[PDB]
This record gives sequence, structure tokens and C-alpha cells, in this order.
Amino acid sequence: AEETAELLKNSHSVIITPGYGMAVAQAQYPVAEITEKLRARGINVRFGIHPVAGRLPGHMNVLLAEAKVPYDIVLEMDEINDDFADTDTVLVIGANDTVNPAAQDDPKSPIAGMPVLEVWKAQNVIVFKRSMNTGYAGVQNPLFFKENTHMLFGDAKASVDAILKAL
Amino acid sequence: HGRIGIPRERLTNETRVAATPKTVEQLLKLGFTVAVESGAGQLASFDDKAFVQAGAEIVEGNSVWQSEIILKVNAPLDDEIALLNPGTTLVSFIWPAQNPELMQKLAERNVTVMAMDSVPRISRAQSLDALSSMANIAGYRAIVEAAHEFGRFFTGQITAAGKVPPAKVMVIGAGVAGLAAIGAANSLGAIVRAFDTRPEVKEQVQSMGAEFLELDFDGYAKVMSDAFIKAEMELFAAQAKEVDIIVTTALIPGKPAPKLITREMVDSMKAGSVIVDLAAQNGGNCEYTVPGEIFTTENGVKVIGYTDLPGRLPTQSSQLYGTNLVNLLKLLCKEKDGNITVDFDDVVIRGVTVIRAGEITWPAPP
Amino acid sequence: HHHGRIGIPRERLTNETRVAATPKTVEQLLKLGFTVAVESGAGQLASFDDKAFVQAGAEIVEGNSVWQSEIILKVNAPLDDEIALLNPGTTLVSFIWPAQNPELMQKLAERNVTVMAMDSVPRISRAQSLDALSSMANIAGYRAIVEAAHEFGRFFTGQITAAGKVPPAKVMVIGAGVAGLAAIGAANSLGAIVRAFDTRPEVKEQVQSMGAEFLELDMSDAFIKAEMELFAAQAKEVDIIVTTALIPGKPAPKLITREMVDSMKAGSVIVDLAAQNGGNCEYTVPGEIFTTENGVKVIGYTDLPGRLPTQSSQLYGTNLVNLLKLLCKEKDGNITVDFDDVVIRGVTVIRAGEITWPAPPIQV
Ligand SMILES: NC(=O)c1ccc[n+]([C@@H]2O[C@H](COP(=O)([O-])OP(=O)(O)OC[C@H]3O[C@@H](n4cnc5c(N)ncnc54)[C@H](OP(=O)(O)O)[C@@H]3O)[C@@H](O)[C@H]2O)c1
Ligand SMILES: NC(=O)c1ccc[n+]([C@@H]2O[C@H](COP(=O)([O-])OP(=O)(O)OC[C@H]3O[C@@H](n4cnc5c(N)ncnc54)[C@H](O)[C@@H]3O)[C@@H](O)[C@H]2O)c1
Repeated sequence: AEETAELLKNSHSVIITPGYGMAVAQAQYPVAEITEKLRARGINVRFGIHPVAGRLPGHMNVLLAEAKVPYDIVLEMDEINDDFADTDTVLVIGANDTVNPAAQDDPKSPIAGMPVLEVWKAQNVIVFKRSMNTGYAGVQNPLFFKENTHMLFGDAKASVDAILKAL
Repeated sequence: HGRIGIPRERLTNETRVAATPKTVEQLLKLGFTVAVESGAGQLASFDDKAFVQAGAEIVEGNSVWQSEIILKVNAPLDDEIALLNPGTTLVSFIWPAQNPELMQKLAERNVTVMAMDSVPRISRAQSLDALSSMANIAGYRAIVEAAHEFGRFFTGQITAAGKVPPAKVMVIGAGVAGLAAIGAANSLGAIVRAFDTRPEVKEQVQSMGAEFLELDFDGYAKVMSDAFIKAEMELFAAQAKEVDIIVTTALIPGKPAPKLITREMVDSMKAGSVIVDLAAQNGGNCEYTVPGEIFTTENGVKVIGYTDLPGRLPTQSSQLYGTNLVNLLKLLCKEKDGNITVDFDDVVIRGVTVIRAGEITWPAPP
Repeated sequence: HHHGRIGIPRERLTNETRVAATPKTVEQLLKLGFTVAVESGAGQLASFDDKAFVQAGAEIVEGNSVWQSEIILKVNAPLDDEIALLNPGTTLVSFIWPAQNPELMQKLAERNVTVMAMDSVPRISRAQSLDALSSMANIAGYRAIVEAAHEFGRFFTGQITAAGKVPPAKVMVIGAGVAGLAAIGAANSLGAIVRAFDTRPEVKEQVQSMGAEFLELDMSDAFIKAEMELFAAQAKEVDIIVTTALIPGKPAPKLITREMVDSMKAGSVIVDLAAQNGGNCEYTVPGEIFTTENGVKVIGYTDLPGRLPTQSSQLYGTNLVNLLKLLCKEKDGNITVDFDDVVIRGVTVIRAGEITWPAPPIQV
């Protein structure tokens, strides 16, 4: 997370992606404080709430209201593709399969033809996954391996919780 | 014999019974014999053998009336007055300020008339306070029948295709019913809001999960003021642009509900929306409200004046009315024992005891 | 002519409150580079101000004019008169139920329209964004909770009320897919005691996440009867059975026996969401409620997906928006009828008269 801190302040645009990690780890409550802080810094934040991600439709949408995250920055399944390219630190809070190329580009993942958030080769895609483990697949997707698209080997809450005070 | 009689509600199109099986059990515990009419709860889905599950004597028709406690679910109609017996602890929704005629009539029947609506509205008494418990249930149920006719979800959610926005619910005239309506909408995941003159309710509104809309401006003097009714109508004009549910709540016992929202402004409200008028059982706080119906305002605000709302959630209203009645009979049968010790020094009981054994004892120490 | 213009009919189905797109959805369609036309009186169904369609950006046409467009985004089948209005070429996009509607198919093929079956979108993952049945089931999941609470005896929420403690609703969601998930969400939000069941292992994690008891699997034969035994022994304890269990293209199995219903607690509701495609409960009176002796409101509302006017119109409309996103990927404003992608290849049951049903076998 010590990286992700410096990375955040660099970003200008930040896509926060709520895919499962957010919810399970309660990372939505602390995210609300840090995003508010990023807002004060002047950072173009977009939450990309793709519904079909991990567990149940909506869910994390109202969980962000619980966290008291503004619905202005909550973009629910808005295909904010052009901002995706413009974004530097995409905080992929878990969410690997919801952004997984091998689900649509390759018809390969069990989630057959998943409309994944096309954020590969953005400016940075820090995928909060504590291991290269199978999500609903995550077969061979550059989001695991690459330099900008890379697995942050930390928990969803834990990583947010450090960057919350670090930044 | 000290037998509690649980009737069916024989008022036309009321949906309660006095007690559900679970609550009948609680009346057994009280040390009285408990008899329920032949399948009295079928309005609220519980038959004879369902009350045999609780362990209730199924009094076969009229023998229900021959009992020293009759937990009537609403007022006796003259039919039932004739059926009542003197000396009986007739514990019911009497509505004394709405029913001075009934007061004179039950005085002639010489009954101990305990008006369940007329409990002193204080902390300790809230468990006995049927007025507020049924209002509370009706508040929850107003939110229900609002989602029955609502265009949208309360529950904001991105679905596999599209965004559902969280609904904006404005409760207006926040009685206890309004507070529970906030709790209901909040459980469903709606942006809840509330307005009333009285600052006492705000604490609860904020807690159960809502924005208490300030009067963009004593409490009675304020409430009467012309600029105040302007200011209310400005809060209403403002919310009309955005809201999804309005719950019109300010029901007064006796007085018809103040017609707050002028018809014009309802037409101006955001369409695909509901105004559930709880206050519809006397007057109703919207001016559109024809009691009984869903009047769809031509924009698409269905002003649902369901007068029968406290009835409408049948087993709940029965369960909790039953629990208010058990609560009363707890302090009425403190020893157990099983004898109706009607208290006077306990001023809340002195409240509810609007008539005792003939002589009208209404009103009561405030 | 009216290429690049949409036509949205006022829907003429009985027990209907949907239009194909509400004002917000009309704006969506506008954003997609199209122009919209809607029939007059659509608002009345959708409980929305009809003038607000114009205010949003729709030509509120008087009626049949709607049919002369690029795409006719329409909710249910074209009735046979509407069929005779369908313009040769025009991309018609509706609930077709292809295999169930052989003759309707033929009539639309003669009318030479580009029929896309919004119900029969080949149900993989991006398909669900396009699939009208996803949103309709999701409508019905919430709507199971609502219509349940319309006839429910108790609260959902275990509110320790002033009067006394509430025994909560135990919401036994059978068939946790899509509508099941929405019912689980809604009931969990209320803090009703959710118990849910679905065949696929993935739902287990989800039910567990919502503080909700997952009913274990004890398949197909032999198991179908153990599902029955679970649902009976569970029906004793539960309140609201949200019976979603539907297998696409098959009638909903009669898992809720009348006997099972009459064994339950009173004051309770079994909502058949799968009512229209088979009836999962037996006691399901299609298009009505029926209260039993024991006191369970079996709500067999076939019309559940229609029952929530503005949002149903919104979400069906956004399924259409997602379809036009995959079709008109440039968002140029005319219907690029994509055949390269599997999903459009399957949903376009009839490309302009030529019956292009199905897609090559894309295993769901
Ligand atoms: N939401 C719905 O409506 C719904 C319904 C049904 C199915 N689904 C499906 O779920 C699919 C996958 O979505 P998804 O990628 O969001 O979820 P997922 O596949 O369940 O999770 C993906 C990854 O998130 C990581 N993660 C979880 N908790 C985290 C934490 N505490 N700390 C760090 N990393 C965390 C895990 O990696 P580590 O183990 O290494 O941490 C896991 O491999 C969707 O494409 C959709 O098909 C969604
Ligand atoms: N990738 C995603 O995030 C996503 C999300 C939702 C659905 N889907 C797709 O939807 C497709 C079809 O499923 P659906 O849910 O839309 O269908 P549906 O609405 O016709 O059926 C609803 C549910 O009923 C369940 N059911 C059937 N028989 C059952 C039984 N005997 N006991 C218990 N439950 C039973 C099914 O499992 C299904 O989930 C799936 O193959 C999947 O590809 C994908």
C-alpha cells in the first residue's frame, strides 16, 4: 500500500472499482474518507460500480451510501472508457474478473462473455489481490502480471486503511 | 368467569383480530381463561385450529360475548353493544373524542370501556400505546402500499442492465407512524426525509435514517402562522421537484388532519411517485386524498388515501394490538391471580379507563 | 423515412404498466445518437407525465406513426394489427418467445422485420445486460418482497416495536438467480431472515454474505424430491417463499405443493415469480392471489415484471440501451445489426425476414 499511496497523489484520475473486495473486507467505510481527501486534493475520482461483480446486484451501491460516498462520483455500470484510459491509479478493490479480458476478449473464462471494464493498459491498474488466486477465473489476464496492471499483494481494507493516512 | 373473549373484527372490511395465536398464549400466561371466536382470525389468516395451536377455547359464536374481558378490535357497533354484557372490561379502539355518541351508548351498557387508542403518550406507556403501535405498523405499511403502486424501487441498485436511483421519501407531519415510516424506507435503502413543526421528533428521524428538513423560515404560534404555511408549502414545492414517496402522516384524534399540501403542488410533483396518506382516516393531509382510493394525480403521483392502512398488515396489527392488550392486562393483573385490577392512581390506566362499569371516567390526568 | 428514430409503443398487454422506455430511458436513447418517438398515453401506464416524454426528448406521436421507425423497441409480442403495422426492414425488439411463438415468428418473417427477442438473449454474462428477462426477474425479485408485504401478515423487519417484539419474515428464496439475488438483497436490507436455495455453488457464498442461511443441496431426479422435502420442512419455519426456480425454456417445476403451502405458518406469503413460465408453486392462481385455509397468500402474479411501472419501463429500456450499445458500438445512431458477436447473433432471431434463430451453440 506504501506504493499505492504515492501512486494515488500522482493519479489526477482515479477509478475506484468496488468488485467484491470492497464489500467483504468493509473497505467501503474507509474508502469514503480517503476519496473525500482525494477530492480535497483535486483528483478526478470515479467509482466504477459494475453490478455483476462478486456478490449480488446493487449491494455495494447501497454499501457506498452506508459509507456515505456521494452518488455523483458513484458511476454504476457507466462505461467510462475514455476516463479509463485517462486514469492513472485505478484502485481495483478486488474485482479482477469484473475487469478480466479473458472473459470477453477471449471467450475463455467461466463467466462467458463478461462485459468487463476495459481498463487494461490504462495508466495504472492496481488490483488489490493478496495472491494470484482464481476469482471466478482470472486466467492469464495482464491485470495480474503487468507493471501498471499489477496485483497489490494486500487485503482490500488493509491496503485502503494504510493509504487512508499515508497518501 | 374471568375469560378474555377475542372476537373477530366485525366492523366492515377491517382486517384485524384482537390477538394472534402467539399473543393468545400471552393472554393465557396472564392467568385468565382465553376464548377466541370460531376462527376469529381468518381476516388475519389464523383459523380455529391455529388458535387451538396456541391453546385457545374456540367459543362457538355468541358465547365470545359472555366473557369478563372483551378485547374488541375496534369500537362496538350497536349490533355489538347489544351483544356486550354489563360489568365487562371492554378494552377496544374506542376513539372517545371521535365517538362521544358511543361513549353515551357504552355508558348505557354499563361496561368498563378501556380505549386502547387513549393511552397517555409517555415512555413507559408506549408498550400499552396501541394508537402509536398501530400508527407505527401503518407507517411501515404506508411505505409498503407506496411500493405497491410506486413506479420505482425504494431500494437503489444497479441491476444487470440499468441504474435504479435510491428513492427520496418525504414524510410530512411526522407522528410516530412517520418515525416508523422512516425506519421502513431506510431498511429498504431509500433516501428518507421528514418534516413537521415539532422539534421533538427530529432526534428519532435522524436516528432511524433521514434528513429532517428544517423550516426554512411558541411551537403552536409558529404552527398557526401564515408565513409558516407558506414556508411549509416552499419545503413542499422544493421536495416536489425531487421526491419519490410522500407519507402524509399528521393524524389527530378527533380533529380532521390539517390539509397541508394544496392540490396544485401535488401535480407539480415528480411523476411515477406516491403520496401515501396515513391521515386519510380523518381528513388526510394532502388535498387530493379521496379516502379509500388511489387517486392517480394526472402527472403520475398516486395519492393513496388508504383509510384501512392500520388494518392492512393483518397479522402484524393483530399481533402487536394483542401485545398492547397483554401489556395493559399485565398491569391490570399485576398479581396473577387473574383478576382485572383496574388502576386509577396509575394515571395511564386511568387514561385508558374512559368508562368504568357504567360511569364515564374520561378525561384523565395529563 | 425514420431511420435513426425509435418507436416506443404504449403497451397494450392486459395487466401491464410498462412502456418500452421511460423519459430517462428516452434520454439514454438520445445519448446513443438516436431520436425517440413514443406513443401518447404511455406515461399513464408508466405512471409518468406523458408531457415529460416530450420534455425528455421524444416525439409523442399519436399512435401508429411510432411503428414507422428504425427500431421498434416494444415490450411484449406485437399483436396482429401491430404486426400489420411493422415496417419491412425495421429492427423490432421485443418479448418474442420464439419457440413458443412459431406462428408469430412466421408473421414477423413475412413482415420482413429484424426481430430481436429480448427474452431469448443467449444467457451468458453480457447477454444479461441486454437480456430483458434479467431486469424483469430483478423487478420481480423486489416485487416478490413488495407484493408479499402487500398481503403479508407481519413486518419483514424484526423491529422490536413499542407494543412488542416482531417475529421477522423468513424469506425462503427458491432459485437465488437474478430475481432471487434481488429478493435476497431487498429482504436483507430490511433485516428479514433470508434463507435461500439455488443449485449453483456460487450463490452459497452470496447467501452467506447477506447474513442469510443457505439451504444446502441434499440433479434433476431423486434430488427434485429432496428439494421438495427441504421446502416442506422449511415451509414450516418460513414466511415469504420467493419462488423463482425456473429453468429457461422449461415450465417451472411444481416444487411448492399445495400440501406444502397448507402446512405453513399463517399470515405468510408464497410469491410465484416463475408463475408466467410454468408456475413453480401449484396453488399459483395466474394473475391473482389466493389465500389458503391455513392462511398463506399464494400470490401467482404472472404480471410481476410489469407490476412496477416507471422502473420496469426504465430497466427494460436500459436492456435496450445495452443492446444498442452492442449493436451501435460507434453510437452513430442507426442500427448496426452486429452478427460477429455471439449475443447479437443469437438475439436477432429474424434479421429482416430471414430467420436467423438461433446463434451457433454457445453453451450457457
Ligand atoms: N454481483 C452480482 O450481481 C453477481 C452475481 C453472480 C455472479 N457474479 C460474478 O462475479 C464475477 C467476478 O466478480 P469480482 O471480480 O468482483 O469478484 P470475485 O471473482 O468473487 O473476486 C475476485 C478477487 O477479489 C479478490 N479479493 C477479495 N477480497 C479481497 C480482499 N479482502 N483483499 C484483497 N483482494 C480481495 C480475490 O483475490 P485474493 O483472493 O487474492 O484476495 C478474488 O480472487 C463477475 O464477473 C460476475 O460474473 C456477480
Ligand atoms: N455473469 C453474471 O454475473 C450473470 C449474472 C446473473 C445470471 N447470469 C446468467 O444467467 C443464466 C441463466 O440463469 P438465470 O438466473 O438468468 O435464470 P432464470 O431466471 O430462468 O432462473 C432463476 C434461477 O432458478 C434456479 N433454479 C432452477 N431450478 C432450481 C432448482 N431445482 N432448485 C433451486 N434453484 C433452481 C436457477 O439456478 C436460476 O439461477 C446463467 O447460465 C448465467 O450465465 C450471469
